[PDB]
Amino acid sequence: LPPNAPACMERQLEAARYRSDGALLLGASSLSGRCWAGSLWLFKDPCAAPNEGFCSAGVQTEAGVADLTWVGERGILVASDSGAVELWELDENETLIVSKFCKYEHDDIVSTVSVLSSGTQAVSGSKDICIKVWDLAQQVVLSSYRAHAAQVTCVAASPHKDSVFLSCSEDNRILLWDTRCPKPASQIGCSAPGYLPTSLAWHPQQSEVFVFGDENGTVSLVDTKSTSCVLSSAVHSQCVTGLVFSPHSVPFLASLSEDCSLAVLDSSLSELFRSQAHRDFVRDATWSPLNHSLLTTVGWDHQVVHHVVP
Amino acid sequence: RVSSGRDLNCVPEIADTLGAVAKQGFDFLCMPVFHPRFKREFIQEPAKNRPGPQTRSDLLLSGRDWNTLIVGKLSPWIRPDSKVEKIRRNSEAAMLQELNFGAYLGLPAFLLPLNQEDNTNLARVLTNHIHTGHHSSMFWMRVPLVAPEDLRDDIIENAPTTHTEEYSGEEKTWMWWHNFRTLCDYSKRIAVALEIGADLPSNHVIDRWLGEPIKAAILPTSIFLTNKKGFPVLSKMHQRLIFRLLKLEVQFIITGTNHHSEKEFCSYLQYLEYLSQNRPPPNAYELFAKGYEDYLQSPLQPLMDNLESQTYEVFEKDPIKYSQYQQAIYKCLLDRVPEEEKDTNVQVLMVLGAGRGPLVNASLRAAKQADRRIKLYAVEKNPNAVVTLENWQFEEWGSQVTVVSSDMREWVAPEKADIIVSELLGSFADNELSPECLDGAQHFLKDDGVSIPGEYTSFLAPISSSKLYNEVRACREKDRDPEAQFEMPYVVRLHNFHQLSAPQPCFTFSHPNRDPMIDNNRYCTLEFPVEVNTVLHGFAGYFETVLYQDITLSIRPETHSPGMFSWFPILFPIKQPITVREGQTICVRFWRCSNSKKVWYEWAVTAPVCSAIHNPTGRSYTIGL
Ligand SMILES: Nc1nc2cc(O[C@H]3CC[C@@]4(O)[C@@H]3O[C@@H](n3ccc5c(N)ncnc53)[C@@H]4O)ccc2cc1Br
Ligand SMILES: [Cl-]
Ligand SMILES: [Cl-]
Ligand SMILES: [Cl-]
Repeated sequence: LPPNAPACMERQLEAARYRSDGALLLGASSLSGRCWAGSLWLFKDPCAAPNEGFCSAGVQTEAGVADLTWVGERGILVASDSGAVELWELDENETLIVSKFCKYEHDDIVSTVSVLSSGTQAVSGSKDICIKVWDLAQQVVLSSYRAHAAQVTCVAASPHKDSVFLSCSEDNRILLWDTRCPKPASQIGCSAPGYLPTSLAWHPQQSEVFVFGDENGTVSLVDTKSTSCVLSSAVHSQCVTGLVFSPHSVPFLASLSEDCSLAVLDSSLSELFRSQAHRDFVRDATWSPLNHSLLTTVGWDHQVVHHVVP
Repeated sequence: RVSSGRDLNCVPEIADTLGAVAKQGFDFLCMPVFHPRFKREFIQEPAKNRPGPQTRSDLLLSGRDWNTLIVGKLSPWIRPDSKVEKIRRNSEAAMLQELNFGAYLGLPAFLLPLNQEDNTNLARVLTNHIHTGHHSSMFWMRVPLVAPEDLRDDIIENAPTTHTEEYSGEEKTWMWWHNFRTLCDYSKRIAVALEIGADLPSNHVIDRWLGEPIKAAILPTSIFLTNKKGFPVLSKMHQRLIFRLLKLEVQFIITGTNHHSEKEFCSYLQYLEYLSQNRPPPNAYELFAKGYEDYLQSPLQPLMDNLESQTYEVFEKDPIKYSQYQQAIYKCLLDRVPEEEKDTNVQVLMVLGAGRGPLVNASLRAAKQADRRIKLYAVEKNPNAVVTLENWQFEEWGSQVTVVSSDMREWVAPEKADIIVSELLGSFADNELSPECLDGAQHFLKDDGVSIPGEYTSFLAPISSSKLYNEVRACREKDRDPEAQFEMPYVVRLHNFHQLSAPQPCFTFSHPNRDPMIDNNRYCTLEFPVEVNTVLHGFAGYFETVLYQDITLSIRPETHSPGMFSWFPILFPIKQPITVREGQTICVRFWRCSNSKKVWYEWAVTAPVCSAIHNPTGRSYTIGL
């Protein structure tokens, strides 16, 4: 194991993120036992994860990690239980993970982080009900929004627009945000207010469409420009934790749940693949930038699974 | 001083965290007992069989530390009233699990949120935990003054914030609490942890929490303004509410991260201690009535029972009361005997119910100050107090004072009196039976004689107090009516309550009573305009008395005699609380009834809704004649 790297990795795996070069980023939390903290790990060999001794870099954070995101190719943006948004930077040699900034602006657990299209700004959502826009360079909050009436479950930056992002909450709102407008959020959704939204994924090719998962295993296809829901399917038996699109020209949608399964769906939301590999909640999913049919999942069972999607 | 706690949703290492909050000056810590993000499954395989441990060990703290320093918190994903069945069932099982771990640990309090209108199943699961093992533990319902939906930034283009006045809508969170504690059947173990926002609501909304069991106040760091030196401070309005809450002796909870980063978490706390120390000090009445706040006591029945020595001693610890009696006798002697008669006219003064003699000495001080001559008869039925009187007359008073060990209604007096003086009044004026006692004595008063007191009037005001209603409810005794507690009045230093309308006079008595057909029985109808949305739990009683002319005593708050602390107010409860809406009138009916043997009160509310007639035939409560 490298220097500064913790001798042991925390059981609860929170995030799995493939970098453009192929190096896997790992977010971990200790959600039980004596100490409730976290760790950040780099795996230049994704097949060596979760093994601690066969890693490129590793660090320990003060509190657990609720959300993670690659900021470029060296930066790591962390949503902490501490109320902090943390930015860590990879070493010149990429052998250490050093803290750039740790800012305590949120009044409760920071649950969701998203990097804005340019890579200069970021958006965070919290249990404190706020949404904050961050200037990563100045290490400051530019805008704090209290649009929601309950905890912010998810925030997703639009692919190619630095002003646009999606947000969802336990207040049953899915908000479209344009910081260019005097009133930046706009309430969008289906004709009927159903089950609470739990996950969002912007479409990688159609910048006016997104997918949203709910608390009851339903996945929904939404055109923002038509503001009425077209397709929907009961994919999972429990809350949809995450939605991640394949890098493909015609993308595949990977769906995660508390039902402990992974589903891979086509354009019409039909089921292609299904993996019951996990024996605990599936927390993240990342498609390899190298082999496009290779999808990686992490759960609370401490399994780093590598699936081959047909 | 201030008892305060630190609210946290992140505790990486319990020992270091506790030490840090202790260093900062906090008395206790509010913290999760399971990891807030650690969602647990109880039904579906494989997540159900998740290897343990399910949380941190109890071994990490001493029993004393768990019992006194830790307030547990329900996990935020526990949603017993969710519209998703699977969630409802897992949240029920998770709620019991966490509540049971808190009970296992012996935690002194445990926080649960009220963050939506419907908490029916949250209440069912809590109620079921309270009825599983008898424990002392408190449940603090975290409720905001302003619901987050009514606090949200007006930034949603297609969903604007309401800019219109919504009197009842702005009071919505009080109803969340009311319904929750109604469902839970007014458990004494369920109190409020009132969370205060950056913008305070209209005063009516703050007033809705009056009379409610507030155990804690939650102050987010974000509501603190920054002063010129950079220290956390509060708005004059927030300061106003802190002073109300200090009088209620609530525990102050600091939630949120440090936003005055140039300082420490002890600076938020330092400001509260500053506000606490700088509040007005306790006056004579405020120091007297210290441990008596909302403590229910049986009204004294000095006619039926002989009062103890230490009861007359506290009775005597009231300089204002006796100064007033002195001034009343002083004024009367001067009006009764002119300066040219100041040596030929010796006034025959009678102290009727003389106790240990404070009105006998007050009569003597009055005669010396008036430079007039007096003859005194000290009448006392209590033989034990008569021992003090006879040792006083032998050792000091001399032949001037004639001690009579008799009931004033049975005493055959040798001569008539010019003035009869007495202190037979209770908190409701006539409740100790001063009318009956003086009526049976006025036969020995001269045809032109004076009674000190000459007149008295009782007053009633409608009140709201879920604290006192629950206090009365807890007065169930075996071998009597299960509801008799509500059909009797209590003497209490009414503290956590809300006066719903100004007091109005109830019964008046005049002495001497020149009626050819003397009737002490009464019937009075009172109509009380209520301008708030509230819940009626009873009627506060007070009194005013005219001793002589302009010399008066009063316990009516609007005319209260300054520095006089003999009588605390009376409280007449009602079996069932009554909902009262703004603009509605509370109509009460009060009766003063009697026999040859006993006297009592009966009462009933007839608007906005009817109550049962309370204490019919004096079945629950009588005053012995
Ligand atoms: N609520 C309060 N009631 C007070 C009453 C007091 O004086 C009363 C009570 C004690 C006392 O010494 C005396 O009058 C006597 N007393 C009664 C009835 C009566 C009879 N019929 N004949 C003679 N004696 C008779 C009886 O024994 C004195 C102070 C009081 C303070 C407060 Br606060
Ligand atoms: Cl309800
Ligand atoms: Cl009692
Ligand atoms: Cl009041």
